[PDB]
Amino acid sequence: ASVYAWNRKRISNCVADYSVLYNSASFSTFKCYGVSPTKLNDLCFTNVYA
Amino acid sequence: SALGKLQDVVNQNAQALNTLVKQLSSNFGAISSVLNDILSRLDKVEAEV
Repeated sequence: ASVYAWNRKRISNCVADYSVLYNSASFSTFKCYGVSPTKLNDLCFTNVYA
Repeated sequence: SALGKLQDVVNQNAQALNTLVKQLSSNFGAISSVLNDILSRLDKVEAEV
């Protein structure tokens, strides 16, 4: 999406392996602000919004 | 109401202990006051801060 009309996808009813994201050669930054990316696989969330 | 001295000494200690327990729920600027939230969410170098 554009910046002004930025797009939200709600994510629900799944298992997600965040290591598959974090280890991806694609990403130039992966900064996190209250969870460390190594710890994501130990957690479960009431909602996730991308 | 005659025993106000002794019942106040009991109340002061109960209020002191309940204040000390309720202060476990205070953040003091941490991301959570529950110590297991920090240790489950954050890796060592961030968690220590």
